[PDB]
Amino acid sequence: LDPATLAAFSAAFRGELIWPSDADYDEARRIWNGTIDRRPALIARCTSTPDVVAAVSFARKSGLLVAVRGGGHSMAGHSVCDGGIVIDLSLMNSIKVSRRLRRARAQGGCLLGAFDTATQAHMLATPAGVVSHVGLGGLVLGGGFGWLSRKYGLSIDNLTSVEIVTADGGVLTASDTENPDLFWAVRGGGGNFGVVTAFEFDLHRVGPVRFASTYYSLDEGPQVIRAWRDHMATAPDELTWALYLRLAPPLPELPADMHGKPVICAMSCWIGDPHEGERQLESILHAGKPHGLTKATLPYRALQAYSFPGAVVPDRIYTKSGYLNELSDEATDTVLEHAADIASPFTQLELLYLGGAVARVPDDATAYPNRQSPFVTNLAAAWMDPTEDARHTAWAREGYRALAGHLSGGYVNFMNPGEADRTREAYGAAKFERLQGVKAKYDPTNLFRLNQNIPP
Amino acid sequence: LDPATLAAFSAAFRGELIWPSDADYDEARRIWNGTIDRRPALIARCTSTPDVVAAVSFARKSGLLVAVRGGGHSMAGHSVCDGGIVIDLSLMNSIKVSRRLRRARAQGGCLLGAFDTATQAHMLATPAGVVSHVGLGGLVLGGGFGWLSRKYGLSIDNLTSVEIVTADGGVLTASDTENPDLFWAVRGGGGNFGVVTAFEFDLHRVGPVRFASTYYSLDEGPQVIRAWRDHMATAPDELTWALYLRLAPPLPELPADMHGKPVICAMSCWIGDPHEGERQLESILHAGKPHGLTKATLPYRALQAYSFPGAVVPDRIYTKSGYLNELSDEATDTVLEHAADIASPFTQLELLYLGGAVARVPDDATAYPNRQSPFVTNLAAAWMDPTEDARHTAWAREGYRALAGHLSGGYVNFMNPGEADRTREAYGAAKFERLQGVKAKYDPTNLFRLNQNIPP
Ligand SMILES: Cc1cc2nc3c(=O)[nH]c(=O)nc-3n(C[C@H](O)[C@H](O)[C@H](O)COP(=O)(O)OP(=O)(O)OC[C@H]3O[C@@H](n4cnc5c(N)ncnc54)[C@H](O)[C@@H]3O)c2cc1C
Ligand SMILES: Cc1cc2nc3c(=O)[nH]c(=O)nc-3n(C[C@H](O)[C@H](O)[C@H](O)COP(=O)(O)OP(=O)(O)OC[C@H]3O[C@@H](n4cnc5c(N)ncnc54)[C@H](O)[C@@H]3O)c2cc1C
Repeated sequence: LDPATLAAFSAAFRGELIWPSDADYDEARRIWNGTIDRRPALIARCTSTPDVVAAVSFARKSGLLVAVRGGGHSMAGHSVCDGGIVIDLSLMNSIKVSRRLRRARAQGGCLLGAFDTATQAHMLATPAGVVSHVGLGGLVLGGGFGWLSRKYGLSIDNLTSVEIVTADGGVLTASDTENPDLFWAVRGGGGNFGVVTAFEFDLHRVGPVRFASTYYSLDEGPQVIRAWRDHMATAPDELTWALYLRLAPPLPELPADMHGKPVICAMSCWIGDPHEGERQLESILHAGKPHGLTKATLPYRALQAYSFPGAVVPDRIYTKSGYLNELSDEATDTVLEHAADIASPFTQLELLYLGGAVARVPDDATAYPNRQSPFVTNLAAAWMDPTEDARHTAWAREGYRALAGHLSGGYVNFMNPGEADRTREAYGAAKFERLQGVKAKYDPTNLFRLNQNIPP
Repeated sequence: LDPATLAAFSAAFRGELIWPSDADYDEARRIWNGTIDRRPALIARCTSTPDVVAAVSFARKSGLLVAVRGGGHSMAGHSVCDGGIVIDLSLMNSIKVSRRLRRARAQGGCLLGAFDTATQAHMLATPAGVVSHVGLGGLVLGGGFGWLSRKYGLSIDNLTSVEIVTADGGVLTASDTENPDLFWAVRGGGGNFGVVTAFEFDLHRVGPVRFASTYYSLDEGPQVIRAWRDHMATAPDELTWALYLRLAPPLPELPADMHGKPVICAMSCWIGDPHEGERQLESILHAGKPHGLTKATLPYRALQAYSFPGAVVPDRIYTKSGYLNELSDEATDTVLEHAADIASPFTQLELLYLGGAVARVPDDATAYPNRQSPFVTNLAAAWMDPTEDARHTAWAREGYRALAGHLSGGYVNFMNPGEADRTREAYGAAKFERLQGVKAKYDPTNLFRLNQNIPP
């Protein structure tokens, strides 16, 4: 590197630098997808927006390929690079909540659990993903969905402004009143337009949530999935119900004869009055025989921290995903036949139903595509042993292929390292064209290309 | 304020200053105990250790009364002052976790749920309090106990070093090998010796936790509290079992006829294998008839997020607490007599059993007193209506006095605003004297006196 350039970086940088020789280098460069093993030239742990400014500008002048890291959960491995710089936001974790204004201002490196802890100090919340240690940054920039989404929308449907550092080092505010073209693009366009150092969200009062998790035997799979698909077509916004087909975890609530066998783990909640919730959940828990039933009245923060049963983080993952407009009987039989071949205790075949308030937002209103498709299937393979990569990767590949005709589009935040080419078909032609024009305005040199990338 | 010393402050202070004419002043000056209404001259939202140094020194030079604020949970109201400065740490929220080294380094403004989210990304944890939005800062400096304490000790029992800003403006590292007199005092001595900007903890692997919560009618109070007291005297460290006497919350798992009436809310968990946990919890769940039983196998992050049933944060509080070396049958009847007179649905009469690993640490190894007293009673009054302060305060006051023959010592972190006199009783003569000598060395002018104060 150039001494003078690096020294100008060091003169403006207040964060922490991790070099390949430093003690923590090997752990700092690991991301959630362990199949991604890469060695950056430098890890820049920023602690402020001026730190990001200095890091972006240093990267530009130095020609270092830029990775940006929030929570490290990229299913494509985007938050680490070979030979470049990781602009690592993990220390920018602050959240300021106004109870009176039902507002949260959160830094671009927050984990979901930090954000939910801060809003719930005032019994407030806003939609985000279901696993606490996911990063707010990548999740929100891709759109963001979870337990609160049928009632309150995607994360981006509650976003009111961002602070963002663009490729030329400038700092912008983007909102409905200021740079609205950029504000449109960051609501679903990924890290393509710069590093978001602060997000501002509208919040909602969310008291205790009635919640249930239970497991159905695979021989009752047909009636259970068909009951789910039929019920969610007309369900009220307050009800959320998701199916996770997986090997049953060896938990005392489950009969021993089911441990390790494929099952349907059904999780549901009611966002609203808990007594109504209990009535609503009891009315959907008995499409099959509920094994291992857990019912609770939870603070929202505890609902957020619940997923997933077993509380084990896999080392290695591979995902294939898409949306469905309908879940046909043939699609259902295919889901069931492939779930019966799950071989790792960490793998799940996920069936999610969105719709509700997500679908009421006009498709043109944000960069997020596929609001009118209520079904999401995620073949989320996950395992420990690197010698088993091919066996678990094949499971997700063949399940996807056996479903592919029924699938449309794709969530950019469930893309795997090999799906750089699914970008156009994920956004659709109109959105992709609009994204490209924003990119030419704000990142014409494509300095930010470790993402589901939109070339200028 | 002399313009010179202020102008210096701003050249070195990279954080956010809030002044009394600013719109966000009223909200920024509120703390969890809403009975505390104070107007500081300045709120300084620090964002880094250099920010804290600048604020401390500015407050020293300017002669301003110093309040330090982590999570804002001081039951005595210490984290806001009239006419002084608030060194507010809430934006200093970052945590670095090493999975391999089982280490967490957390900034001094962290909330517990942010810390637990970060450690649980790796299936690790270390003891802390039971409500997610409490600050790590004030909790750890007083000792810190919760669900993991019977297995792994107080928070301070897993603390391996701090970075601290002393009253002269200096930055120090204190550990078992570097300034160990200071390290002893900060492990239980509160904010008396300076502002801790980073805490380093040893972590533990904590997988899924079998957990139960249930409610017993006061009709069965005697047999239930006696079973608890007898069982806990010889229980393994892995069992934690606490009683919360309260009005039953209006939740659907409870019969409506019980809503609003005094009950015993018993919460229990097993830190270890969940199949053993299920066997052990069933062994302690039927000393009376359990109502509204919830049993679940939870990730530790969700157990942390669970307390307390109802998910209500009160506006106004008043606490009286102490330790017990024994809970007689007589004491049990008094507790029950006073619990029957609970008025607010947010008040709890808490009966905790510590012991286990907390008691195996030698008394003199930290500044935390009363390790050998296994019982804690906390008369935790909590309510909303500011015209009702006197009736709820009286319940707590009179309940404490009626148990005065059984109660000794006191946790510094449960003291109320009028308990500045309890400090010697709490620490005991010996510990108090040693603390004064560390105080004479490190804060000889008592710049940090908004705490359970140890004069030098
Ligand atoms: C276990 C698990 C559970 C999940 N659950 C859900 C769920 O319930 N709902 C859901 O919608 N998604 C969910 N996701 C997907 C998640 O939205 C994506 O993995 C997302 O990219 C994670 O963001 P991150 O910051 O953790 O990832 P990173 O790998 O840090 O970043 C992801 C991408 O965003 C960019 N980026 C991150 N932060 C910023 C920033 N501040 N500014 C600019 N660019 C940024 C990176 O450069 C990269 O392109 C889950 C993922 C995992 C692994
Ligand atoms: C709802 C609730 C639940 C609780 N549960 C538990 C529990 O399960 N276990 C338990 O042990 N305690 C518990 N507590 C008590 C808690 O430990 C004390 O209230 C503690 O002082 C709170 O710390 P804080 O940073 O949130 O408070 P603050 O009001 O911000 O600070 C309290 C004291 O610590 C000082 N201080 C705070 N941070 C720092 C720092 N970084 N450096 C120096 N001084 C600092 C302040 O000056 C002050 O004297 C609970 C409290 C509440 C209100």
